[PDB]
Amino acid sequence: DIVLTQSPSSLAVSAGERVTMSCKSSQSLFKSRNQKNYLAWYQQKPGQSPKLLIYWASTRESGVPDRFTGSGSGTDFTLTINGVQAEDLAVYYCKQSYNLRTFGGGTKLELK
Amino acid sequence: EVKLVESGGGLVQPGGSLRLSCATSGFTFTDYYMSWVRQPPGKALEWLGFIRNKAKGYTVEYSASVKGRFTISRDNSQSILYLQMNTLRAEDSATYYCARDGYYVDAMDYWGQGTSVTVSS
Ligand SMILES: O=C(O)[C@@]1(O)C[C@@H](O)[C@@H](O)[C@@H]([C@H](O)CO)O1
Repeated sequence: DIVLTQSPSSLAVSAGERVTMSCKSSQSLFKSRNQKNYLAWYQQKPGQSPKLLIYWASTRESGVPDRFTGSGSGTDFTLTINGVQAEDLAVYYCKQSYNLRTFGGGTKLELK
Repeated sequence: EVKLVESGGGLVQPGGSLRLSCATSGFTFTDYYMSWVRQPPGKALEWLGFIRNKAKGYTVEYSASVKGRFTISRDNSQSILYLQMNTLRAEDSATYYCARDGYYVDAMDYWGQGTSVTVSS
């Protein structure tokens, strides 16, 4: 019953600044076979359908801007947004795909 | 161009049944998995389960939360995903997203616009 805790719950910030957010896992999400961390980050703008940002912990999906950087391995992961734009306002979920799938509670980003 | 279109949402009452549909296109349907993720209004996302692809045998998996009540099937020919729901409990209510899954990126790289389900007496 993998449990993904994201920190913080919410965080507001002014545009252009650098933010981080934590993803913490119950079990190690590391596969020793292909040596991949089975974790993905998902962006969801208000009232819109979620969007894959990153997979395998650090691999940025096609089209996603460079300012989105994912890191960490095992049980500890973080999502870093260097220079937050207005378009970034949205809830961010980390998800374990190590065994089936499980989403975290999400970290909501605000832009004031 | 990848397209995922869900449908079959609306008001229902608990214990009843509801059939959610999700049309696809712009990619080889049978090459990928297909998951169902839901999000209760004002809450987080929830993975209900997926249905594997051709190489795996189109077998299905479910989260403990919906295992037994819900059942997932696909129609390779028309490339349409389905979610057969049973006993629409009060906490079953939410927007239902079908997505494109697999063991390639091990993530849902394409999502639909979702279909809203509201349970009212
Ligand atoms: O359930 C699967 O068939 C699947 O292959 C999905 C993959 O994303 C991966 O999670 C895999 C497990 O890691 C076990 O190999 O299960």
